[PDB]
Amino acid sequence: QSKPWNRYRLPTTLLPDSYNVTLRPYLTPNADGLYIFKGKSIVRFLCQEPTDVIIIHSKKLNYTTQGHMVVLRGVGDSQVPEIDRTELVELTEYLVVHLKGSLQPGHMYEMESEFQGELADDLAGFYRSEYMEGNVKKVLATTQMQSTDARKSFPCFDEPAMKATFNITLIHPNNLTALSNMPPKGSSTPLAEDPNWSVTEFETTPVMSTYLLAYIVSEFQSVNETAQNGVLIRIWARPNAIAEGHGMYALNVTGPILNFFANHYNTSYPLPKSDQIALPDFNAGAMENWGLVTYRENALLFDPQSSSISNKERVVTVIAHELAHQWFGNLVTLAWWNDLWLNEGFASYVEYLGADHAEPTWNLKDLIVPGDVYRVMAVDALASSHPLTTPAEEVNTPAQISEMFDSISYSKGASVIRMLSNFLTEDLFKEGLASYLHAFAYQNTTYLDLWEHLQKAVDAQTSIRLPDTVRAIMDRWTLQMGFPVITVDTKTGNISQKHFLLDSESNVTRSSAFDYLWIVPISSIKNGVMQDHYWLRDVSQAQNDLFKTASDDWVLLNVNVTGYFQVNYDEDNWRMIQHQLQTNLSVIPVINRAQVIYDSFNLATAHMVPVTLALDNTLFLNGEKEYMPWQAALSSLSYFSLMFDRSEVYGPMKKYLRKQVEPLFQHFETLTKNWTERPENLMDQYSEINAISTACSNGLPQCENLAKTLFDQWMSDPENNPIHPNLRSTIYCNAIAQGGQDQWDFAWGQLQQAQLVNEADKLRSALACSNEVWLLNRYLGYTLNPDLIRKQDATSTINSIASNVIGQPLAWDFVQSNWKKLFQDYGGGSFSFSNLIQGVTRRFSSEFELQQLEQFKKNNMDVGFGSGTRALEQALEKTKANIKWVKENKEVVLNWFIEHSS
Ligand SMILES: *[C@@H]1O[C@H](CO)[C@@H](O[C@@H]2O[C@H](CO)[C@@H](O[C@@H]3O[C@H](CO)[C@@H](O)[C@H](O)[C@H]3NC(C)=O)[C@H](O)[C@H]2NC(C)=O)[C@H](O)[C@H]1NC(C)=O
Ligand SMILES: *[C@@H]1O[C@H](CO)[C@@H](O[C@@H]2O[C@H](CO)[C@@H](O[C@@H]3O[C@H](CO)[C@@H](O)[C@H](O)[C@H]3NC(C)=O)[C@H](O)[C@H]2NC(C)=O)[C@H](O)[C@H]1NC(C)=O
Ligand SMILES: *[C@@H]1O[C@H](CO)[C@@H](O[C@@H]2O[C@H](CO)[C@@H](O[C@@H]3O[C@H](CO)[C@@H](O)[C@H](O)[C@H]3NC(C)=O)[C@H](O)[C@H]2NC(C)=O)[C@H](O)[C@H]1NC(C)=O
Ligand SMILES: *[C@@H]1O[C@H](CO)[C@@H](O[C@@H]2O[C@H](CO)[C@@H](O)[C@H](O)[C@H]2NC(C)=O)[C@H](O)[C@H]1NC(C)=O
Ligand SMILES: *[C@@H]1O[C@H](CO)[C@@H](O[C@@H]2O[C@H](CO)[C@@H](O)[C@H](O)[C@H]2NC(C)=O)[C@H](O)[C@H]1NC(C)=O
Ligand SMILES: *[C@@H]1O[C@H](CO)[C@@H](O[C@@H]2O[C@H](CO)[C@@H](O)[C@H](O)[C@H]2NC(C)=O)[C@H](O)[C@H]1NC(C)=O
Ligand SMILES: *[C@@H]1O[C@H](CO)[C@@H](O[C@@H]2O[C@H](CO)[C@@H](O)[C@H](O)[C@H]2NC(C)=O)[C@H](O)[C@H]1NC(C)=O
Ligand SMILES: *[C@@H]1O[C@H](CO)[C@@H](O[C@@H]2O[C@H](CO)[C@@H](O)[C@H](O)[C@H]2NC(C)=O)[C@H](O)[C@H]1NC(C)=O
Ligand SMILES: *[C@@H]1O[C@H](CO)[C@@H](O[C@@H]2O[C@H](CO)[C@@H](O)[C@H](O)[C@H]2NC(C)=O)[C@H](O)[C@H]1NC(C)=O
Ligand SMILES: *[C@@H]1O[C@H](CO)[C@@H](O)[C@H](O)[C@H]1NC(C)=O
Ligand SMILES: *[C@@H]1O[C@H](CO)[C@@H](O)[C@H](O)[C@H]1NC(C)=O
Ligand SMILES: [Zn+2]
Repeated sequence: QSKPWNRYRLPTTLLPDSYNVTLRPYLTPNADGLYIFKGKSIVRFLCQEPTDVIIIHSKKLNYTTQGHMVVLRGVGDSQVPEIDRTELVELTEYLVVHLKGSLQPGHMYEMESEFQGELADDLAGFYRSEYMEGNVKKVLATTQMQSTDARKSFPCFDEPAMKATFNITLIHPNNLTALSNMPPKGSSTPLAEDPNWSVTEFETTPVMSTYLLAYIVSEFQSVNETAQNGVLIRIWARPNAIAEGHGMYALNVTGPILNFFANHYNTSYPLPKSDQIALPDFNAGAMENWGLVTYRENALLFDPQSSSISNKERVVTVIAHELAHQWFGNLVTLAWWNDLWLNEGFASYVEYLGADHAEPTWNLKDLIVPGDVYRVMAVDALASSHPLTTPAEEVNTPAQISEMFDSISYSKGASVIRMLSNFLTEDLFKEGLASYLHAFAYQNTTYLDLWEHLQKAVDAQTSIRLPDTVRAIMDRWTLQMGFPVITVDTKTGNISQKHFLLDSESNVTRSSAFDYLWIVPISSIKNGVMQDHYWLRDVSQAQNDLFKTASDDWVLLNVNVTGYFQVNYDEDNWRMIQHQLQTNLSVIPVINRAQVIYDSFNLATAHMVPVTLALDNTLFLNGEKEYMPWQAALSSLSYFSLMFDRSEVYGPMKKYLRKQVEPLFQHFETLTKNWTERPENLMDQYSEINAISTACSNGLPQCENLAKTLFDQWMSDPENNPIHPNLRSTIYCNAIAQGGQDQWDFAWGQLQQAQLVNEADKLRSALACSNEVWLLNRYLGYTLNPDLIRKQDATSTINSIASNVIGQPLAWDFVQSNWKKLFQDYGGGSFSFSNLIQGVTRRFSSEFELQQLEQFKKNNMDVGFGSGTRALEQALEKTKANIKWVKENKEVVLNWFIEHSS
């Protein structure tokens, strides 16, 4: 029998009731340069089963408690056993209190400790964050408990189902502000031992999970709003950011998003206030701490002067995502990390709904298709994928827990939940959702609890009928990896399903309890008219007249790609769809105009259609005004550009794209009144951004003229940038491409004085668009200079240069030559060799290039590859795949482009 302190899961013998936690960050180092925090805690817990050991989590804490590492008392008149000894077991991250007798069922105990830890700049637990305000380096104290780091700040039963109330006190410099989950109890009071410090106590939290705790000590300031129901809403940021008004957009959307969710969830916002805080360089991006949500600055702040529309979209959706969790995830919590997909998947879906409420003219809900569905299908159409569900007993270590946070959990989770809501109808979905939240409020669940409540809503009505239970359907989508391609023969109306893999030669070795068969909801449109809904049962082949067509008719499946699958047709139906798109595109919903392109290119990759059929699906684009179908083409063709931009294929390709985009460019020229005013809504603005990008990068003279004119105008009046933030990346890039050192030196000067990260990013990237070899090489020479290029931006800048067809050999030589910088950057800055390697070798598609990559690997003697070890293996395998693809596709693609480039 293994000792419990050697098991990764806590015993169930003791359950926490409530905690007092007092934390005191020391924001001045101890002269050795060490920053620390001190703390004191008392946990009150209940004995469920007799035990003579207390096992609680503790990570990187030193104990200074008088006596043993803890003091143990009984609550009320309970007697307590004497402590035998306390020890720390580092591997399983435990503090272990061995007792001389047993705790008694039904009795409550209080365990007190005093401790300290490093306030490291490690983004884990209670940690420090350094940033600049003018000449002064500022340091604040903040938290990131997700997933298993609460125990790094104080000893606790650090599993999500072991919920408790928390009384947080911060002891901090008297001129700084202290924030936590709950409002402060009142005004701060001086610390008696040293009145330079103050003591801020916070109101008791609701019953909640340790991973959602937060506390922050900083100089930050806020913009505020009180909602009609009295809920205080604040956006916190650096005093300069607040003064510039960069917190305003977030403040604008927050109230409406909270209102949307209270109604959507049929549940009041469960806290007295909402704080959201913008942290400089918060690498986790965003964390849904209950009542105190943390964001990286560029995720929460918005500058109308320099920020593009895509920046606005990022802000409203990231906010909606975190706010979604304040009910789903925080109020009702998944019992264990193996079900992380339900929590993050749900938030990743409803972020679009919440954002749509704040910005109802934007059609934001559409963006889940490009943003999540087709994104995750790329990795879920591999033999190396994995099911959404993982047995709980396989998820034990903090590393195993962290592995839950991936593209499948977030984006496939979002995709399958959106499919579920769609086939149930939103009204029915919302009813089950409300029932689930009301039943499990302040408690924990598994995904089976949601299915059961959804089933209850299904069973309480008669309109929506399903081919099986909610659970049996969802099991097909959650217990096995991947997704089917649905193939229709419109001559007969025969319809089939099979596990879709991009590599037709791939061997799947992960077994499925269902033999990779799904129960598939199938909406369809025929001649532009919605048909009756259909369910494909767990069969390989079926037939229905819904999918049988006449010679002059067409059918199209999966309206708005609500279903998590791709669709193939017989060539005749494809041709009819193409005809419809050529003659009157308005008849096919915009999302399906994108689907036709997305799916066919994937099908070509899989050898289920010829590559020419996929290309034929781009032919209609010359008349397409809307964002998504163009985006689908551009995403699908980026690999073609990557493979062929140094070959004889490139000329006809550019010419074809010039032909396709010219009318869209012309359209926006008129609509925008000679480019003076942006289109109204988000999607049209996105379309303009892509149109100008496509036009300019493919050498459309009218676009080249625009870019030169705007940049020249800017150079003649630097303080007044005439280029709208939406277009800056293209205009900057094309203009630097056309020009020489005058444009380059001007943009470099602008970069060096850039106050805002998003503008600096645009400049760094555009500078890589120079067509002068000497300018690119001189630029490369700058990438390793911290005075000129931030370390964190080094590999990104090299990759941008590599992306330039001219910079490709320059960057590859630069990387090979300077690879002797691994023992300079691995302990001091992680650097990410993996990204660099992938970026620089991205183009490789010849045996000769493979031979070069093998030769570079032949420095195996010491130096190594660091964190990019076996990312080099991925590059070698990718090159082999590229060689095979180019050989198979070169002639066919060349001839298609020549044929269709006029
Ligand atoms: C977790 O923290 C809580 C907040 O500090 C503690 O509750 C507080 O306990 C204090 C006593 O330890 C009380 O303060 C005063 O104590 C003096 C003792 O001499 C009494 O005269 C007073 O009655 C009392 N002051 C007032 C204004 O009543 C606090 O009253 C009390 N605060 C509360 C209940 O909100 C918890 O004790 C602590 N938990 C554990 C297990 O230690
Ligand atoms: C938690 O306790 C740890 C173990 O006691 C502390 O880590 C130790 O810090 C010591 C002092 O800072 C280091 O020992 C030596 O200290 C002398 C005098 O300060 C120096 O001359 C030496 O350079 C130093 N030794 C070395 C090899 O550098 C220990 O290195 C170190 N022990 C470890 C890490 O196992 C923590 O500081 C303490 N943390 C907090 C937040 O209180
Ligand atoms: C947070 O919400 C605010 C209220 O809805 C928005 O405030 C609006 O800002 C607009 C842009 O600054 C203003 O529109 C126009 O501004 C120009 C330039 O100064 C003026 O010429 C126009 O008179 C003005 N109105 C027009 C063209 O109709 C709005 O006036 C203003 N609305 C209100 C009620 O004050 C904020 O924009 C918003 N913050 C962010 C970052 O989006
Ligand atoms: C955290 O603070 C709360 C609020 O003061 C404490 O809740 C009280 O707990 C005591 C002892 O169990 C009860 O007599 C009171 O009825 C509670 N008050 C309320 C409003 O719930 C809680 O005990 C504190 N936590 C700890 C660990 O001391
Ligand atoms: C809070 O008080 C501290 C200590 O007086 C201030 O920190 C100093 O700030 C000045 C800049 O004006 C620096 O020159 C010093 O080096 C800082 N001293 C220390 C010990 O850090 C701080 O500026 C005050 N902050 C606010 C918001 O009032
Ligand atoms: C949650 O939903 C319920 C049920 O729809 C809401 O109660 C209804 O409110 C409307 C509004 O006038 C009434 O017409 C219905 O008669 C109510 N139905 C019932 C059964 O009470 C309720 O207001 C919602 N609650 C929250 C907190 O959002
Ligand atoms: C995890 O969640 C379950 C609910 O899904 C909790 O069990 C419930 O506890 C409440 C409140 O004490 C009872 O009213 C219910 O009867 C329980 N339902 C059950 C057992 O199905 C459970 O307590 C939570 N786990 C922890 C450690 O708090
Ligand atoms: C469409 O499905 C039908 C029926 O499932 C297929 O017809 C069957 O084909 C096999 C081939 O040997 C015959 O043995 C059966 O007798 C046929 N069943 C009939 C006619 O009812 C048909 O081949 C399919 N058509 C396709 C895939 O184009
Ligand atoms: C397919 O998606 C489109 C959006 O791309 C849906 O059209 C929207 O529908 C709602 C409700 O009918 C309207 O409020 C919006 O104004 C519509 N927007 C546009 C641009 O048309 C359409 O309803 C979806 N089709 C199906 C069958 O669900
Ligand atoms: C897959 O299995 C087949 C034999 O069934 C074999 O020919 C092939 O080499 C295997 N691997 C790949 C990557 O195709
Ligand atoms: C094309 O179809 C749209 C949408 O169904 C319709 O409104 C329009 O009349 C049609 N236009 C033409 C030119 O056929
Ligand atoms: Zn989330």
